[PDB]
Amino acid sequence: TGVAPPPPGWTPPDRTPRAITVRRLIEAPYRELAGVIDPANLQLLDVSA
Amino acid sequence: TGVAPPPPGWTPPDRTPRAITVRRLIEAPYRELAGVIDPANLQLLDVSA
Repeated sequence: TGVAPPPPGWTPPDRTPRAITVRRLIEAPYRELAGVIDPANLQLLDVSA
Repeated sequence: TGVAPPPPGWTPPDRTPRAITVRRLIEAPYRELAGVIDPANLQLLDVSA
């Protein structure tokens, strides 16, 4: 025959999870602990926490 | 007639909740309270808790 069938099917999504390339680790300063931890528990926190 | 109709219908699931036969009550030791209660509130807990 002359005609040919082209690819178009469903084109499944390519989820295939990849590893994260951009990232970072940090230490939480007192600013967040002040606003996310209640005073009663915060005051008992030692300086080395 | 000669042939007879057999039971098969839908066979509904028998959920019909039953009472629990095996069970127990216990007192939580300090091990779990240490890991589930923050130090600030834990330190204020009396010995009789």
